[PDB]
Amino acid sequence: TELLIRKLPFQRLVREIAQDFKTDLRFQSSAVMALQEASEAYLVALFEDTNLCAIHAKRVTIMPKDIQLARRIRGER
Amino acid sequence: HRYRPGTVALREIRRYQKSTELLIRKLPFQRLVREIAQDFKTDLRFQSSAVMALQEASEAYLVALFEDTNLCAIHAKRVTIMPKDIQLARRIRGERA
Amino acid sequence: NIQGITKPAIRRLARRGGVKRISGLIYEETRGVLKVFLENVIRDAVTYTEHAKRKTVTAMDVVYALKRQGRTLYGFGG
Amino acid sequence: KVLRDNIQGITKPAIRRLARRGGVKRISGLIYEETRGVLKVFLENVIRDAVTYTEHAKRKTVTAMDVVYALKRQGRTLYGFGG
Amino acid sequence: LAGNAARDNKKTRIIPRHLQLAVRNDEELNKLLGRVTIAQGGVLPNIQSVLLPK
DNA sequence: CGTAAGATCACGCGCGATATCAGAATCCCGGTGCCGAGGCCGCTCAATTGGTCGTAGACAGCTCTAGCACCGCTTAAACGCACGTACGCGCTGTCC
DNA sequence: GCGCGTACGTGCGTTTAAGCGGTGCTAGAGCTGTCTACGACCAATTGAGCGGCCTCGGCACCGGGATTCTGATATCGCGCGTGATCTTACG
Repeated sequence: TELLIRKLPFQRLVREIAQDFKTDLRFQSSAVMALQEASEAYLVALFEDTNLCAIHAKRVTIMPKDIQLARRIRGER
Repeated sequence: HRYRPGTVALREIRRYQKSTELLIRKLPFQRLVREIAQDFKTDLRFQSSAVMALQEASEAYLVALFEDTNLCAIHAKRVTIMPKDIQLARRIRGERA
Repeated sequence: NIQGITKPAIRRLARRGGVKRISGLIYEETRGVLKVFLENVIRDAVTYTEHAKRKTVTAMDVVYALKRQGRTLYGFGG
Repeated sequence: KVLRDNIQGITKPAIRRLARRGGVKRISGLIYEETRGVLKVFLENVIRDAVTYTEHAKRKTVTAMDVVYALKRQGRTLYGFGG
Repeated sequence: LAGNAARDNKKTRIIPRHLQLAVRNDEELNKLLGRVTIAQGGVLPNIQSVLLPK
């Protein structure tokens, strides 16, 4: 169940992301941790749906159109 | 003469997408709703407006599901929707397990 | 009863959904899916009506039911 | 210090492991940039909601409850950090 | 936007189809009403490329 | 002179685009009726203000603890190349 | 199903910034004391939206006329295949 994304690059990415909405923002380490948990659960679910899409194409390798199809069916944009 | 297969289907697609009237004749749908409701509680009465709302919601949901099914079928290099397409779309949606 | 949802009505719904070619087993699958959807929505609507101590399932009960299922509908006194 | 191109901090092996936990066996080449974009969009939305919550809170620090609230908003409720 | 659509459809009184066209055509309004079905609203005209005749 | 190999023109055969007929689609227009939209009048029922009370909120000051930064150390993690092998793409036969 | 092109896995080699610890500085959050603005409510007042009832019309419908669009066929054009005539080489 241990995290797969490495902690420091994720923290730097999130800091940049938040900076672009508003500058001079600080983070509780627990908040960053919760963000990482949510991100990992989300993309693991997305990869599951992608694999389901790829099998539906009589394929074994997931391809970008598979995630596009999954996110369209999910109602995401 | 004869129209080649697949052309009249496109004509109906154009026809029905420009119109909004319900595509299920009312009375069979009303009887189906009444049968389904009977299993939950007996001697029940329905407002026509409630039944109309049920039909609108059901038809819109079915149209959206058919859209997703067609997209899934196209993803499989296919043109015909087949039950696995509906199953996959419902699964990704999360309504079916 | 459930078969009252005719095969051609399903074709019309799919045509409005943009489908060109349809399979035979589709129609039965759609009947099942519609059955499930109506079961859930009507179950919630009945739950509401029972809680209302009324023998008439009303439109607002239906609207609240679709609101619960995240399928909000407009045009019936939202 | 300025921050730039941190989206590439999500290395290929990380995404590969993540897909492995998703049951994926074979992965195409261009997938990785698309996972970067999808993660980018998801982070954009969640952090937007969290930043707005902090702004109402009149605080200069994002707190965990802000993240939890934002996730609950996205229909993505999370347990294990309060709320 | 609904009056705009009604003018496009050459109608003086707004009918729900105009509302559906206005909401779905507009990306932001469509996103706002993402989980809303408008009665007698119908769908936008949209045919997939591969389904078109060659 | 006479026969055999090669280039070019004339004639014949085969594949693709674009002129025409023809039934089904679609749009426009003369003329009528309507149920829904729009406006006026009555009526309740709703909004507003004189004036009061506790209540919540704003503000200021004292306390300090995790937040931030750097340095050194250690090392698990990341990137480039040989290759060959199963996967991806394309053509083809069959019949559902 | 068959045939062919190839993307990337494992392994190896190489390189590096991510975690631990160790130190050091510290920002605004959190917790007491002061001070004050305001909304519910009650009386009393006043006025506007809803409904009933009239009046009116934009479009459906009918019917007819006019303009468009696939399916079929055939000609023009281009490309390939064959025989006749002119040319060259050999006997």
